[PDB]
Amino acid sequence: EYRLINCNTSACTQACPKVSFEPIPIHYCAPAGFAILKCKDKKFNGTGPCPSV
Amino acid sequence: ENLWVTVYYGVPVWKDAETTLFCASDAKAYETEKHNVWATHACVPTDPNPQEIHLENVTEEFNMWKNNMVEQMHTDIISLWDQSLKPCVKLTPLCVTLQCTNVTNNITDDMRGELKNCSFNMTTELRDKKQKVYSLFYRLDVVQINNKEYRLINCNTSACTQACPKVSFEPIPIHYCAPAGFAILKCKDKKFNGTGPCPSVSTVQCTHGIKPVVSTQLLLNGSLAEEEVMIRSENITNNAKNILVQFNTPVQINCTRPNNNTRKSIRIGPGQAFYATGDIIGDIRQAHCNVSKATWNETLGKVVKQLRKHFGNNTIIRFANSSGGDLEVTTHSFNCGGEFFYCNTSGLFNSTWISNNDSITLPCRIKQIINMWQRIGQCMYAPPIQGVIRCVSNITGLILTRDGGSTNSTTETFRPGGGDMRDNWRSELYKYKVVKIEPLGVAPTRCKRRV
Amino acid sequence: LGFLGAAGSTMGAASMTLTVQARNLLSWGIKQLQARVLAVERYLRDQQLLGIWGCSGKLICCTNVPWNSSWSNRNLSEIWDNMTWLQWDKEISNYTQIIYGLLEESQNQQEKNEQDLLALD
Amino acid sequence: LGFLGAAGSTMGAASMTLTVQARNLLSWGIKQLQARVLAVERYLRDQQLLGIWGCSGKLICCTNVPWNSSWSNRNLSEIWDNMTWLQWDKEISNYTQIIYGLLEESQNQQEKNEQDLLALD
Amino acid sequence: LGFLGAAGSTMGAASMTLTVQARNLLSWGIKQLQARVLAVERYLRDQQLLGIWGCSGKLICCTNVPWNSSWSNRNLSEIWDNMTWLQWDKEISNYTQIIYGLLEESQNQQEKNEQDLLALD
Amino acid sequence: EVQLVESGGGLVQAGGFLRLSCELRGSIFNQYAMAWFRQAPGKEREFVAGMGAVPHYGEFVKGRFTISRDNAKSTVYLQMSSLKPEDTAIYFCARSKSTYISYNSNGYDYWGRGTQVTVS
Amino acid sequence: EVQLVESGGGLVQAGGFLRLSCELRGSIFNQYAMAWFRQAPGKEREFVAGMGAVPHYGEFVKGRFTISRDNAKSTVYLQMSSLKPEDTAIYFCARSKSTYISYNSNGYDYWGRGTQVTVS
Ligand SMILES: *[C@@H]1O[C@H](CO)[C@@H](O[C@@H]2O[C@H](CO)[C@@H](O[C@@H]3O[C@H](CO)[C@@H](O)[C@H](O[C@H]4O[C@H](CO)[C@@H](O)[C@H](O)[C@@H]4O)[C@@H]3O)[C@H](O)[C@H]2NC(C)=O)[C@H](O)[C@H]1NC(C)=O
Ligand SMILES: *[C@@H]1O[C@H](CO)[C@@H](O[C@@H]2O[C@H](CO)[C@@H](O[C@@H]3O[C@H](CO[C@H]4O[C@H](CO)[C@@H](O)[C@H](O)[C@@H]4O)[C@@H](O)[C@H](O)[C@@H]3O)[C@H](O)[C@H]2NC(C)=O)[C@H](O)[C@H]1NC(C)=O
Ligand SMILES: *[C@@H]1O[C@H](CO)[C@@H](O[C@@H]2O[C@H](CO)[C@@H](O[C@@H]3O[C@H](CO[C@H]4O[C@H](CO)[C@@H](O)[C@H](O)[C@@H]4O)[C@@H](O)[C@H](O)[C@@H]3O)[C@H](O)[C@H]2NC(C)=O)[C@H](O)[C@H]1NC(C)=O
Ligand SMILES: *[C@@H]1O[C@H](CO)[C@@H](O[C@@H]2O[C@H](CO)[C@@H](O[C@@H]3O[C@H](CO)[C@@H](O)[C@H](O)[C@@H]3O)[C@H](O)[C@H]2NC(C)=O)[C@H](O)[C@H]1NC(C)=O
Ligand SMILES: *[C@@H]1O[C@H](CO)[C@@H](O[C@@H]2O[C@H](CO)[C@@H](O[C@@H]3O[C@H](CO)[C@@H](O)[C@H](O)[C@@H]3O)[C@H](O)[C@H]2NC(C)=O)[C@H](O)[C@H]1NC(C)=O
Ligand SMILES: *[C@@H]1O[C@H](CO)[C@@H](O[C@@H]2O[C@H](CO)[C@@H](O[C@@H]3O[C@H](CO)[C@@H](O)[C@H](O)[C@@H]3O)[C@H](O)[C@H]2NC(C)=O)[C@H](O)[C@H]1NC(C)=O
Ligand SMILES: *[C@@H]1O[C@H](CO)[C@@H](O[C@@H]2O[C@H](CO)[C@@H](O)[C@H](O)[C@H]2NC(C)=O)[C@H](O)[C@H]1NC(C)=O
Ligand SMILES: *[C@@H]1O[C@H](CO)[C@@H](O[C@@H]2O[C@H](CO)[C@@H](O)[C@H](O)[C@H]2NC(C)=O)[C@H](O)[C@H]1NC(C)=O
Ligand SMILES: *[C@@H]1O[C@H](CO)[C@@H](O[C@@H]2O[C@H](CO)[C@@H](O)[C@H](O)[C@H]2NC(C)=O)[C@H](O)[C@H]1NC(C)=O
Ligand SMILES: *[C@@H]1O[C@H](CO)[C@@H](O[C@@H]2O[C@H](CO)[C@@H](O)[C@H](O)[C@H]2NC(C)=O)[C@H](O)[C@H]1NC(C)=O
Ligand SMILES: *[C@@H]1O[C@H](CO)[C@@H](O[C@@H]2O[C@H](CO)[C@@H](O)[C@H](O)[C@H]2NC(C)=O)[C@H](O)[C@H]1NC(C)=O
Ligand SMILES: *[C@@H]1O[C@H](CO)[C@@H](O)[C@H](O)[C@H]1NC(C)=O
Ligand SMILES: *[C@@H]1O[C@H](CO)[C@@H](O)[C@H](O)[C@H]1NC(C)=O
Ligand SMILES: *[C@@H]1O[C@H](CO)[C@@H](O)[C@H](O)[C@H]1NC(C)=O
Ligand SMILES: *[C@@H]1O[C@H](CO)[C@@H](O)[C@H](O)[C@H]1NC(C)=O
Ligand SMILES: *[C@@H]1O[C@H](CO)[C@@H](O)[C@H](O)[C@H]1NC(C)=O
Ligand SMILES: *[C@@H]1O[C@H](CO)[C@@H](O)[C@H](O)[C@H]1NC(C)=O
Ligand SMILES: *[C@@H]1O[C@H](CO)[C@@H](O)[C@H](O)[C@H]1NC(C)=O
Ligand SMILES: *[C@@H]1O[C@H](CO)[C@@H](O)[C@H](O)[C@H]1NC(C)=O
Ligand SMILES: *[C@@H]1O[C@H](CO)[C@@H](O)[C@H](O)[C@H]1NC(C)=O
Ligand SMILES: *[C@@H]1O[C@H](CO)[C@@H](O)[C@H](O)[C@H]1NC(C)=O
Ligand SMILES: *[C@@H]1O[C@H](CO)[C@@H](O)[C@H](O)[C@H]1NC(C)=O
Ligand SMILES: *[C@@H]1O[C@H](CO)[C@@H](O)[C@H](O)[C@H]1NC(C)=O
Ligand SMILES: *[C@@H]1O[C@H](CO)[C@@H](O)[C@H](O)[C@H]1NC(C)=O
Ligand SMILES: *[C@@H]1O[C@H](CO)[C@@H](O)[C@H](O)[C@H]1NC(C)=O
Ligand SMILES: *[C@@H]1O[C@H](CO)[C@@H](O)[C@H](O)[C@H]1NC(C)=O
Repeated sequence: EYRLINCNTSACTQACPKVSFEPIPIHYCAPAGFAILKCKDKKFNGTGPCPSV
Repeated sequence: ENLWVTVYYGVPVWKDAETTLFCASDAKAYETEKHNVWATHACVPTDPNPQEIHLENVTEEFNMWKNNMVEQMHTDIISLWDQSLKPCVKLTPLCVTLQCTNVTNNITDDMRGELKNCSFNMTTELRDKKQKVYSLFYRLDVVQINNKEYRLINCNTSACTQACPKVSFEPIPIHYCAPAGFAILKCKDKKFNGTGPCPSVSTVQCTHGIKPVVSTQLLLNGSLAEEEVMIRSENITNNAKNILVQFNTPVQINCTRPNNNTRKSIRIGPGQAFYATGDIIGDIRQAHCNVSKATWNETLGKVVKQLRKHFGNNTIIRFANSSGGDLEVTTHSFNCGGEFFYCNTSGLFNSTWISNNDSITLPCRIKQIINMWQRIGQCMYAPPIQGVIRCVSNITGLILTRDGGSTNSTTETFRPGGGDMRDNWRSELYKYKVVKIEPLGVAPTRCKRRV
Repeated sequence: LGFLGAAGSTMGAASMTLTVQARNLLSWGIKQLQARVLAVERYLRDQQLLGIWGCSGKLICCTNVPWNSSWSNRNLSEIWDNMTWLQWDKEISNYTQIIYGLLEESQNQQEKNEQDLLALD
Repeated sequence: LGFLGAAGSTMGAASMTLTVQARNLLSWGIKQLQARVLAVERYLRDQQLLGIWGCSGKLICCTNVPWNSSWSNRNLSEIWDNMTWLQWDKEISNYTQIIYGLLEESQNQQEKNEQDLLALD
Repeated sequence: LGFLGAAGSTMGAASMTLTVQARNLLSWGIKQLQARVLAVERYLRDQQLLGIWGCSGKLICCTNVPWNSSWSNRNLSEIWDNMTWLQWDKEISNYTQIIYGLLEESQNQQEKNEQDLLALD
Repeated sequence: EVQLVESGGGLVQAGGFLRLSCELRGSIFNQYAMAWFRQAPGKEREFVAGMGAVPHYGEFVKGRFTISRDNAKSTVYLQMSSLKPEDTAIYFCARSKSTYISYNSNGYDYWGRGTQVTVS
Repeated sequence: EVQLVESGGGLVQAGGFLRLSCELRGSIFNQYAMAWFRQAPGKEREFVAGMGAVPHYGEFVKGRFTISRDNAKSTVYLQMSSLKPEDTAIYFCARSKSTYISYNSNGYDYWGRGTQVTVS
């Protein structure tokens, strides 16, 4: 005598067959008046000055 | 003598108008995560000590009874409560026939048919199985159908959603600020009777701390008047218009629910939790309120004296208890710690005045479900609160409705009545009016635009 | 000395502080957004109405169109010393939307006379 | 005598009234708000394009950059008497986005020559 | 030669092309609308701050208010040939929101001096 | 503008049947409670019936009548029945200040023209 | 700012009962998982209990304890029962980097002051 594991914490909706989960690339752009920089140093360890920005 | 015309931009002049205002809430409580009604998580943070700057040689006239902010504020509250109940759970599955009987755990003689012990079948987390659970319901939430077979009073008119435990019903101050291009005036005359020119008018970008309370009569936690308890009205000659009495020194009222209620959780469905009263611990005692005997009698003394200025001096002013009608207008209903009260007030407005220590105790009744004043149809369910609920409050004003007696028989009887929910806010928005700044004036001078 | 800090003083003296009443003009989430668009949109209307006349952002724009004694019939020095702006507006509130039309004609006509004057060279 | 009330008339006569076609340029709830923001935003684009040139709100901005006969090769008086603006636009519709670049250069260069001219004093 | 294409160059040479950094300044669905309203709103603020000063859209607005040696204490030719704008901003970043007040006073005071000068005629 | 209209009424034989109605056009219907008042000749007004969120009746109704409000048409009906001769009077229609009903006449701010009803 | 509080604890008789609590104030409550760590004297920290989307317990809990999180008050409780004297230690409260629980102490970035619990 079994029950779904989630039927005593919270019910939840089926995933619609129409939609898909595959990764679609999403570029990001700034609005008018703003600008997005981009570092280019090969030896960039996440923090610190980036010369060729 | 020849002079020409010029146009001055940014000239200070205003016209009466109306618009849509927005949030202004204190940022101190932002860290305290509370997605409650009258939200602070989605609002413009207020400003410390707004630019309240005095004005001189200015005369402006106000009018509460045709003000627009009070009207717009109402729709703000109505539109908010509906939005705050969408995530909550409905009570459609609970509309089931109940088997109820009296509860007698050496109950006090004050109340006998007040608490009913009901038991009903309900669906557990699994749709196939069912469970027999029981709870206690107040006598005002069950009706007989045909013996012992009761149903919720509001299961044949319209189902309503439970009040989410996450949200809170306590009043949070809400400041009102005009948008760019507008300005909010503010009267400051102590002897301001609601209508007429206000000499010392001053401007401010944001109103002071306004905490809209939900009460019918004896509005609580209002802004005290500075001096000279004032009677504000629209057409005092006409008796169909309410009279908003606001007095300076507040009388403290203590309201308690000595019953030691305990909360019990029942699973309606998967993730659908319904709370209900469990077993009452200890003796059962009626919920009541107390107001100081000495101060209250003095407070009515000020009101009576300040009222004779409109109805002469040789007038026998005598108060009378509530009119009679809907349960929410006979008594006075005020929220206290998430539970709605209904307190009999016949013990206060009972006296007569001629032109020549102790504490008043009054009973109260409690309803778990209430017919929301926001709309006629949708009700709301108030979950029980554990322990003992006690809250003190400031009674700052009164809402007296005159009795339309004959011209003779100079005994003018005043009765209290809440009725409109707008009046509770009109007692606090009586100082501000919204105006529209119109630059680009015209004046004559002497020039000649060189070609 | 602040926002509308001299609305009740002499109109001539009130002219000293004019940027304060102009600088702070354009400075339940949906309700906020609709106000911001209205606020900025209202400002553009005033600026454009000045633009079509012989000035853009001078903040003191004195046109050459003649004045009418009938409109005010008040002495020039008698109004610029004692009577405030708020009272001034009511006096000419009725006589509005007719000066604006005159200003446009006096500007468009003047502009063309300036255009061909620069062309005869 | 109204909004685009002389679109089909002579282009020289079209200049008789230019403010009417410009004054009324900026004057389901969501789409209305989106339209309003687009309408005001479009007006700013037009104004800014004039700002970078040698004028702000003149409404008749005559620049000193030379004209090209190849663009139109039509007599000056022959076009300002008969041809309508709508027909005129199509003739130079192809030759667009190249005059605008020239105007910017002729203004920035002129502005700098004026800046140092006031500095040699 | 593009948007912020000369940020790291000499500030004097940075003035060669200033329109590119200004022209490209005004050009989930709710997010887009909010950004557009903010974008247009910011541009209006900047233009207004120039409007109250002695200029509207000149793009080179040289005011007559005196300069302070204490604020910079750098030679005029020493900073306009080598040092970049970004470095320049930080040097006088602290001394900001004070010059702006001075500019307004130097303009409003001058505005009336021009108004009454045209009236004595 | 706030205004109200009424139904026919008219003479009805004693112990007969009759229906009254009142339509609220100006203001919102789900934000106010309507009630009926009767004014017999040589007498003051008094409460008869009214529907807010829960029905109410006067002392002399004794359950004979029946009141219900139709949200669709924004109207309030009155299933009058068993009309005794003493019930003849002009039956007004009024709108309360808010969603609560008060037996005092001063609790309403928009009255109707008045429907004449007679019993013989 | 992210900060946490703790319940009392205190002395408990052997084989007694006790309840702990920890309220998460700063960050959102429905986006992180909380867990309890104990540090006996002269020993390193180790996992005790934690509630993300499914409960977890240490090897020595043996079902004695019970952990549940109240979404309303944004707190996590711990219904300890039958506390042996070996369980005396300081019980910390920590918040995980995300909605998953890791037995290593390095899976949490916001610890608590520590609650003293002793059994005699
Ligand atoms: C008029 O103003 C007065 C002054 O504030 C106001 O009285 C307040 O009533 C509330 C009722 O909830 C009090 O708040 C409660 O105080 C008790 C005291 O023990 C606390 O235990 C409560 O905490 C529990 O409930 C909270 C409800 O949200 C939970 O969030 C919390 O986690 C606890 O479970 C609660 O804080 C408040 O203290 C008084 N104010 C005082 C004493 O100064 C009165 O209610 C106002 N009038 C009206 C009509 O509301
Ligand atoms: C479809 O069938 C319907 C049911 O028979 C028809 O309704 C009939 O309509 C006529 C005229 O409209 C009525 O004749 C009047 O009757 C009243 C007495 O009725 C009173 O009681 C009813 C009960 O609700 C109430 O609604 C009325 O307002 C009255 O208070 C007389 O006073 C009039 O003088 C007139 O004779 C019929 O009574 C009514 N039928 C019924 C059963 O009530 C309808 O007309 C049919 N459709 C068509 C197109 O013919
Ligand atoms: C309404 O009835 C409630 C139920 O009886 C009352 O709750 C009582 O509250 C007092 C003081 O707050 C408690 O006395 C304390 O008891 C603890 C031991 O309890 C331990 O276990 C419980 C089980 O959940 C736990 O919640 C506690 O935190 C403790 O871990 C002692 O250690 C204290 O020293 C103190 O004696 C009662 O135990 C408690 N009742 C019950 C049955 O637990 C409540 O006070 C009543 N309301 C009013 C207004 O009187
Ligand atoms: C409301 O009525 C129901 C049934 O009429 C009550 O249910 C049961 O009530 C008894 C006491 O009244 C609870 O205690 C029981 O006492 C017997 C006595 O021998 C004992 O043998 C049982 O083991 C139990 O302790 C009983 O728990 C309760 N039933 C359930 C399922 O809880 C109910 O108590 C009444 N409500 C109140 C507030 O009294
Ligand atoms: C939803 O249920 C309530 C509760 O029954 C309904 O109100 C009640 O309706 C009944 C008959 O429909 C009324 O009964 C009558 O009572 C009077 C005494 O007041 C009696 O003299 C009559 O002979 C008759 O028995 C009852 O009074 C009334 N109110 C209550 C509190 O029960 C309501 O009508 C229902 N909803 C709808 C839309 O019908
Ligand atoms: C929703 O259902 C799950 C599944 O039953 C609940 O978790 C389970 O809860 C039971 C008792 O409530 C646990 O039983 C205990 O298991 C331990 C061994 O781990 C044993 O030593 C104890 O004597 C006792 O039998 C069970 O372990 C636990 N987990 C599983 C996978 O079954 C869960 O509590 C339910 N949700 C709610 C809100 O109650
Ligand atoms: C509120 O005060 C104003 C003026 O301060 C009163 O206005 C006048 O009141 C008198 C009677 O007291 C009337 O005869 C006048 O016609 C009123 N004039 C105006 C312009 O209103 C007003 O009556 C006072 N209202 C109340 C309710 O006391
Ligand atoms: C309100 O006042 C009443 C008195 O009329 C209080 O009732 C008494 O309270 C004391 C408190 O210790 C009890 O000892 C008495 O038994 C109570 N009854 C009587 C008849 O004195 C009541 O407690 C007060 N409540 C509040 C909240 O102030
Ligand atoms: C309502 O409760 C408050 C506080 O619980 C009472 O105020 C206290 O009254 C006592 C009377 O002996 C004073 O000694 C205290 O100093 C008061 N404290 C405060 C904070 O006010 C108040 O008296 C109660 N109301 C009534 C009518 O008894
Ligand atoms: C509110 O309380 C008062 C008394 O404090 C109640 O007055 C009662 O009125 C009835 C009506 O005739 C009398 O028979 C009772 O004798 C009165 N009470 C007392 C103690 O004498 C009043 O009824 C209460 N309010 C409600 C709605 O019941
Ligand atoms: C309302 O006021 C009247 C007085 O105008 C009170 O009448 C007294 O009531 C007490 C208590 O029942 C009696 O002992 C007195 O004899 C009554 N007075 C007279 C002259 O007979 C009445 O009690 C008040 N209402 C309440 C609820 O207390
Ligand atoms: C108000 O007017 C009086 C005289 O009309 C004047 O002395 C006073 O300065 C004025 N108020 C202010 C703030 O200047
Ligand atoms: C229960 O209480 C009612 C009053 O509410 C009373 O009439 C009745 O006699 C009591 N007893 C029973 C068994 O219903
Ligand atoms: C619950 O269902 C059972 C099934 O027979 C029934 O006997 C019982 O009366 C039901 N409960 C109630 C409160 O009616
Ligand atoms: C007040 O009501 C009376 C009632 O007839 C009326 O005569 C009077 O004009 C009203 N006054 C005002 C100011 O509305
Ligand atoms: C009275 O009822 C309470 C309710 O639980 C109970 O605790 C108490 O023991 C009872 N006392 C008597 C004498 O029945
Ligand atoms: C109220 O006070 C007045 C005088 O201030 C006194 O005459 C009257 O008797 C008092 N009433 C009560 C009920 O104490
Ligand atoms: C009424 O009394 C007040 C003050 O007590 C007084 O100013 C006024 O003249 C009196 N009027 C009459 C008609 O007695
Ligand atoms: C007011 O007092 C009268 C006096 O008989 C009483 O009949 C009525 O029920 C009282 N009203 C309330 C709401 O208690
Ligand atoms: C009641 O009024 C007093 C006097 O101003 C004030 O000190 C107190 O805080 C008020 N009570 C509240 C706000 O609950
Ligand atoms: C002045 O006004 C009068 C009537 O208002 C009008 O006839 C006259 O043409 C106007 N003159 C000028 C110069 O505006
Ligand atoms: C404006 O003037 C017209 C006629 O000159 C007159 O009828 C009207 O009442 C006036 N209105 C105001 C507000 O002065
Ligand atoms: C005119 O246009 C021709 C070709 O379109 C081009 O070669 C020439 O440089 C242009 N001259 C000017 C002054 O624009
Ligand atoms: C524009 O000119 C180009 C070449 O000069 C030609 O290919 C194109 O068809 C023209 N388009 C129009 C619309 O005149
Ligand atoms: C220059 O700066 C100094 C100090 O920062 C100040 O005292 C002085 O008034 C300033 N002078 C001018 C002309 O800005
Ligand atoms: C700005 O100057 C003040 C005082 O001159 C100093 O306290 C502060 O640290 C300075 N800040 C920067 C960023 O230079």
